[PDB]
Amino acid sequence: GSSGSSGNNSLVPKYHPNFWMDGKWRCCSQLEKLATGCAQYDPTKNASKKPLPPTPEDNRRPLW
Ligand SMILES: [Zn+2]
Repeated sequence: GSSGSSGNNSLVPKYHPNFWMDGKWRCCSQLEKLATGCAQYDPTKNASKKPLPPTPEDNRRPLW
């Protein structure tokens, strides 16, 4: 028994820095009910840091 999984993203993780009114957003003013964030995330503006990515492996190989 357990729980906790992660998926993959397609487009930069945006957000709505404004509210939605008048059948349309205020920050982006989109025309979709599930309109995805418009403002792109912020690399600097944050309270966390991540190290550099690891290195890949060599040519494929069987599992025997
Ligand atoms: Zn927006």
